[PDB]
Amino acid sequence: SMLDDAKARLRKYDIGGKYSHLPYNKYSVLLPLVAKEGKLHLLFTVRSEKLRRAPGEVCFPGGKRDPTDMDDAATALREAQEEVGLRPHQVEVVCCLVPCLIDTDTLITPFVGLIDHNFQAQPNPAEVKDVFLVPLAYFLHPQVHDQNHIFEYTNPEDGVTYQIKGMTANLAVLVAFIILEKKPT
Ligand SMILES: *CC(=O)NC1(c2ccc3c(c2)OCCO3)CCCC1
Repeated sequence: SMLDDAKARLRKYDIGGKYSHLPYNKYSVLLPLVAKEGKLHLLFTVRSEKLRRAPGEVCFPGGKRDPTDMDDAATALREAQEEVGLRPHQVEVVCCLVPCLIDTDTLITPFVGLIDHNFQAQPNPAEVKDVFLVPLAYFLHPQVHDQNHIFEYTNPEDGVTYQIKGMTANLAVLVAFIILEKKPT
């Protein structure tokens, strides 16, 4: 199946807990895969302007680990629930991808999760100004604009254009390569 295939691909890139104990300022993000109209999509947020970290940016759901979190995956899930209403039972965490080192003292750990088809986003306006989907295939042939490289994605449902950049754009490309490379049509 499309989903069994995607999960099988993703598991080959799982680093698991290999980097999880290192003494960093720790953040997790959830890369949420959603199947619609027979294709995979990634779910993104636009962060509220009110935030301290990345205000107004296109980001995956996520945030800073807190003492309650059993592990780095729990961080991702807690933060996704708080931001977009995603409950734990609505997500299957498939793997942990390469972590992203920033600012010399920070480690961001990305988790890919498959999202239940009955999930409907409920954007929390204190955290998120918008929640949107991009087809995963877009990241193989993106519309690039140079400021460094920025992707522009125009939702054909409404004509709205989103700018995706930095680590968020880099992860979206990685996931697209992992899942979509070398497939029969
Ligand atoms: C867009 C994005 O990834 N936002 C998050 C983020 C985490 C950590 C840092 C930054 C953004 O910005 C600068 C360095 O630290 C928000 C919370 C999870 C990811």
